[PDB]
Amino acid sequence: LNREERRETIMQAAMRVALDQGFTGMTVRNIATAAGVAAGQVHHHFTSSGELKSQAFIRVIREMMDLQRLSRTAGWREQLFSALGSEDGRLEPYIRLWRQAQLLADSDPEIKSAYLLTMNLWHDEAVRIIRAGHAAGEFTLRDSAENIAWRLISLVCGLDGIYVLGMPEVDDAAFTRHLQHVIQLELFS
Amino acid sequence: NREERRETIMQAAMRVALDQGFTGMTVRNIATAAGVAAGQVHHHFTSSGELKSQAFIRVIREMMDLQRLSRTAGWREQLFSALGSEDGRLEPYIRLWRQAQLLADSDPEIKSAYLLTMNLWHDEAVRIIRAGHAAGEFTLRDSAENIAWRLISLVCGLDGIYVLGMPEVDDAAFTRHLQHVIQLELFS
Ligand SMILES: CN(C)c1ccc(C(=C2C=CC(=[N+](C)C)C=C2)c2ccccc2)cc1
Ligand SMILES: CN(C)c1ccc(C(=C2C=CC(=[N+](C)C)C=C2)c2ccccc2)cc1
Repeated sequence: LNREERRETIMQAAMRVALDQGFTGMTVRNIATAAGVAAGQVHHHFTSSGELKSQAFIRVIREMMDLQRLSRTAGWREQLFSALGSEDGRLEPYIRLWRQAQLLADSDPEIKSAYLLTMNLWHDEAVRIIRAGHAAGEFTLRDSAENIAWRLISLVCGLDGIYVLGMPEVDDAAFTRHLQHVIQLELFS
Repeated sequence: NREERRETIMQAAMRVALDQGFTGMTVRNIATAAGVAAGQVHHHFTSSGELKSQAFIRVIREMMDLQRLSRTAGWREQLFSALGSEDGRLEPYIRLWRQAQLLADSDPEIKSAYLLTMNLWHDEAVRIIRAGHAAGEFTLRDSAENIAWRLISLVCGLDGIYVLGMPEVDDAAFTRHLQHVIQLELFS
């Protein structure tokens, strides 16, 4: 195992620890355990535990973007709705982490940078889908795919920030309804 | 006396909230900003958290009172002003509100208050939407409540991205997006 592959195995272990315990639980001891190596090796391959935490978080969100993706043959409406509000049960720990990364972004510079980067990734996926569906003729763009993507992502972020508070008139069903509706308005004139 | 000193103490809490945020809302500083002894605030407010939360609610209520327009301007302008004004003087209010949304994750009292301010915001948006629909200016393809939730959600999200320093999401871009979604929601 060359150095890149040790760095990599440790990174993946850190991804599991992130999805199982969150940011608080990503101690070098738990990461070293999950990777099956001695802590000293984790310190030798990742000199900043903070940097390791952030990069692992980024990789987790990337994996979330790959897990939510549908087959190319699927309708473009369905694809976009998956990339924004997928109800797939496998995504729970990822979302739970992303949410956390938001909060800790207020008090941790590195986590804030990583969170911004993940927002850019989310946007990239949404734009990709909007462009493909536009070229296919299913979506109707009266604005650029970038702006539309930022507005949809904003809708999801706000509706989630309200969903977590426990308001009854905004529940899972309401969430999906709203997201589908804004998609209809933005791309099906 | 009874409610007037309570009101002066509340005004103190509000000023300290707009000036420093929740962290600086200590009874020792609030009492000084009110010109009273530190114990009287304990006479008037059982829990310090109760004071922080109630004063926050009052701050947001005042924000909404400042953002309400002359009732004769176009309904679109009233709604927008109720949603997304770019006035710098509001940033101390906005700041506080942001702070609240964060502390709601770790403080049930501030959580209750924050929920309450969100419902107030909602009630205002619904008011303007219904009034504009009656006036024939707004065209509703959905209930004013759902439209309100989607618009407020747009504002909250775009704010969350705006605070990160995203260059493509700045003041101007924010305005553009909000205007656009209003156009889609009420002018089909
Ligand atoms: C960090 N951040 C602001 C957020 C991050 C993610 C989410 C998500 C989500 C979508 C619908 C939900 N529903 C159905 C309640 C719950 C979460 C989500 C976003 C994209 C793809 C799949 C799920 C929301 C907010
Ligand atoms: C805590 N929370 C979810 C939020 C609290 C306040 C805001 C606001 C706002 C609107 C536009 C902005 N721009 C132009 C950057 C900045 C703040 C805002 C809300 C209502 C009236 C005026 C401004 C947004 C989110």
